[PDB]
Amino acid sequence: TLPPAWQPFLKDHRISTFKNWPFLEGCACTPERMAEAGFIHCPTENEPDMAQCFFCFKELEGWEPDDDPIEEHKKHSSGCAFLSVKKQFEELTLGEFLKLDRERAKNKIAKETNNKKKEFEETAKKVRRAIEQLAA
Amino acid sequence: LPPAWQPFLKDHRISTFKNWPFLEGCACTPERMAEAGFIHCPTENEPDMAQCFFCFKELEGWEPDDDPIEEHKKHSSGCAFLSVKKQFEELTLGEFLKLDRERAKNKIAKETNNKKKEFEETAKKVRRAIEQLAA
Ligand SMILES: [Zn+2]
Ligand SMILES: [Zn+2]
Repeated sequence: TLPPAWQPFLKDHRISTFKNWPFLEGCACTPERMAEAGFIHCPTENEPDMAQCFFCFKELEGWEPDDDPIEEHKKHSSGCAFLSVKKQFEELTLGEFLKLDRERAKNKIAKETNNKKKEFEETAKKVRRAIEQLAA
Repeated sequence: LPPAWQPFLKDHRISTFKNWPFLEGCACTPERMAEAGFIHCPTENEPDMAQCFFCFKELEGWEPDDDPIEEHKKHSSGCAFLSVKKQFEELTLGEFLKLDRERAKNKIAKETNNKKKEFEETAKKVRRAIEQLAA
């Protein structure tokens, strides 16, 4: 077993998050194929095909049986470092690895910022709207 | 980096030498004694006691001139650590996992041995006491 906050780094871990995933045998975007691509299942009650790259925290919905999780990812997140990582886990130098666990945590933080933002703008729109209704 | 893999790190091994009656001037310095896997596990009757983080051998009676690597090789020859030539960070995740797998083995080995000694001790106290009854 490895320290919990590092499992995501481990494919079989990822695979294991897809529970009740629907695109299975025959589909191009099976849990397995999602996993080699970096996704983890984050099903919302209102978003049950919700999945994100454990590294570059991008989320994605709208999965069709024909969807290649890889080229999808390079489309919507071209600058994910994971994607340039061509070595299995154990084949990496703790150096190489500790460096990536560094982008991840940085990337993570940059996503919680562009999220606090998006939640600020949202609240502004409602303050604005509300003012206009009180000016008529 | 978690809290069970730290031992694996020189800096953390040094971080463990609290007192350590031996410093500048000595050859048995905290740096050289952590560069051989030691961690300071001081006590009342053992304020200078060290230990391998890997093999677990415990060693007392240190003197300024004592070369920790040597004391280590000549008190534990079967310690994968001593053969580890690469810097932590230049280790493969795989290799690193193999060492950790061996480390936990030795820890088992060591507590098993303890349980034997503890069991035999009791065996003697019990035998003796019973013998005395047949008299
Ligand atoms: Zn990604
Ligand atoms: Zn050792």
